[PDB]
Amino acid sequence: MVGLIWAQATSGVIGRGGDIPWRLPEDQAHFREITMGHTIVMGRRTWDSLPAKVRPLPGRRNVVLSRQADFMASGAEVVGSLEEALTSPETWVIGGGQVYALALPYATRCEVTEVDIGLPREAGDALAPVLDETWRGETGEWRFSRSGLRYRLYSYHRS
Amino acid sequence: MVGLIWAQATSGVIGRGGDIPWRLPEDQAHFREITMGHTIVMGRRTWDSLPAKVRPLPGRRNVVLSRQADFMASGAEVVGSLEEALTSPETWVIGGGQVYALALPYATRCEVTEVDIGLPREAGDALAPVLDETWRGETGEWRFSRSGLRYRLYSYHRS
Ligand SMILES: NC(=O)C1=CN([C@@H]2O[C@H](COP(=O)(O)OP(=O)(O)OC[C@H]3O[C@@H](n4cnc5c(N)ncnc54)[C@H](OP(=O)(O)O)[C@@H]3O)[C@@H](O)[C@H]2O)C=CC1
Ligand SMILES: NC(=O)C1=CN([C@@H]2O[C@H](COP(=O)(O)OP(=O)(O)OC[C@H]3O[C@@H](n4cnc5c(N)ncnc54)[C@H](OP(=O)(O)O)[C@@H]3O)[C@@H](O)[C@H]2O)C=CC1
Ligand SMILES: COC(=O)c1ccc(-c2nc(N)nc(N)c2C#CC2CC2)cc1
Ligand SMILES: COC(=O)c1ccc(-c2nc(N)nc(N)c2C#CC2CC2)cc1
Ligand SMILES: [Co+2]
Ligand SMILES: [Co+2]
Repeated sequence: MVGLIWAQATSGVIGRGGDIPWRLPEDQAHFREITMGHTIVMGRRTWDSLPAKVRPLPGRRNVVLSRQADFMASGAEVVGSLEEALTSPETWVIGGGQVYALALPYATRCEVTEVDIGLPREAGDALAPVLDETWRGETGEWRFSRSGLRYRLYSYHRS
Repeated sequence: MVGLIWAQATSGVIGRGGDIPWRLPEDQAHFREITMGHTIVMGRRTWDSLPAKVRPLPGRRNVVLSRQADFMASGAEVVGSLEEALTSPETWVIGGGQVYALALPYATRCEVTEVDIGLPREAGDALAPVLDETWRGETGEWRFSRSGLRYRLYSYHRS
């Protein structure tokens, strides 16, 4: 099983300047729970976005996508194509914008956190993929974070 | 991944007299979306609750738990232990109360339809399993069924 997990503002922005322009702790917990134990796949830039003291993510099979055949990620597997990374019974593609688009045709589930911030899209922003109607998606309600930001969860599936 | 999917009253009742004191088409669609294509594991009583006109459920691997080594379920596999059914990548335990409690230690997901029906428990009822605190759950909106009862969906998850 290949799943996609991401947090987005309403506008679809997921990343900017190698960072995530917000802090929503509830989403981090949600992310940790859904990924823990399983294989996680990320783009090389997203691997670069993590301080060395926080990578690899504990308890998961860290895999990095890069087209550099020689690229080292200390503590993760480096593959040159998704299917080399997808190897895994349950695999979760954890970002970023480039990888999500590459993987979506192989995914059956998308776990979406939507953050109620008016964050407009700027050139070079990383974006969430847009999910059509073939994704049956079950809408949560607008929860209130201890960070101060309104948020809600979506669970998408297509058979 | 071992999943549990069930519909319950607010009281925890899931079956009574070998069947279900409600019918929500919205919940049937929800069920088919989550189970379609995968292995479904059901107790023999639940298999008996399906007309032969409706079983096996199309497009899924139908598995029945029974202690009768000769029990015959036309269109399904009959297994005498639960671990036998777990060979497929995604397995959904679809009832009833006995099999739910047998499967809970293998489960990381629970897809719950909660029906707003004042249905007090009585002896003989089948019951939804009890979820300890290791289960975190995303509560849904009270939706409106065309049957006239409100409902809402839960997804419980644990690593
Ligand atoms: N909000 C969220 O939920 C998340 C947000 N983010 C944010 O996303 C942003 C980065 O995302 P993005 O900018 O899209 O960069 P990515 O994280 O998408 O990684 C892009 C890299 O992936 C590799 N790659 C892409 N396609 C392929 C392929 N077909 N085969 C092999 N390797 C490939 C390349 O590595 P190389 O250059 O080595 O070839 C490319 O540089 C950051 O700001 C980060 O914080 C990240 C994760 C989650
Ligand atoms: N609302 C919902 O979402 C659902 C409700 N239901 C309802 O639940 C009720 C049935 O649930 P329940 O009454 O608990 O009966 P079950 O559906 O749990 O089937 C029980 C049967 O499973 C087999 N079984 C149980 N434990 C084992 C074991 N350890 N090893 C091997 N075989 C085993 C036995 O088959 P044998 O006797 O042949 O050994 C037993 O009779 C019905 O009312 C049904 O409609 C059903 C599904 C979903
Ligand atoms: C301090 O902020 C955090 O620690 C934090 C922020 C966001 C997420 C998150 N959340 C959802 N829903 N999907 C995702 N793919 C990610 C991610 C990620 C990556 C690290 C590579 C997790 C943790
Ligand atoms: C005409 O439709 C129906 O009779 C009907 C549709 C759906 C369910 C249902 N619903 C949720 N949420 N979980 C479940 N495990 C099940 C189940 C079951 C099975 C007996 C096979 C029940 C009955
Ligand atoms: Co599915
Ligand atoms: Co999991």
